[PDB]
Amino acid sequence: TMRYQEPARIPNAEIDHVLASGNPEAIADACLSIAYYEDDWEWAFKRLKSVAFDLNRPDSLRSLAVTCVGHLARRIHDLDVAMAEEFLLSLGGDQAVASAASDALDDLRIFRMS
Amino acid sequence: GPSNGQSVLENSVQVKETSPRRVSVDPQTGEFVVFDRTLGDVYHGHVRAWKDLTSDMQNALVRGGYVDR
Repeated sequence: TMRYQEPARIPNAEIDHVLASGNPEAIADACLSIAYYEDDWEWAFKRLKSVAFDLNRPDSLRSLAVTCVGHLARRIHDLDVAMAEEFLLSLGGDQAVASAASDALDDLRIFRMS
Repeated sequence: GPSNGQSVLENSVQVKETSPRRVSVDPQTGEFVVFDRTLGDVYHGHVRAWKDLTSDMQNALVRGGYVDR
């Protein structure tokens, strides 16, 4: 059966360590803590992108990071829209993340361009 | 987040077979809820207003037998 988990808040100061050393569940938690609770677009977008672009991370994590970029876009009024869009569009051609890119783009277009 | 996460997730529907993104409606509180995969069968979710759902989301809701209009 599917399991609901509402993201835990990981303190800002611990995030980069978790992203360097952490196992997959730790990393997902960090991505989601960023997605749901951090307000600094630039600080957060930078970190999500490094996960999304990292070829040594499993597709599950890369895809989640994109979905998380979708969440930031939904939540944060002062995002750089053009940067968010170029990012999501630059992924449309590679399959590991394409599907989440499309849904993150849905999030961008609704909350920030409509 | 949503009030009734677990049961609202169980009675949810996948929007498109190309994406694990699902959607449901809380029978109790009446809110519309979007769910995304975390890892494996684990999911997280957020509340949305009717006009913030896409055509696909709304189609898959009404047609699922979840909302009148």
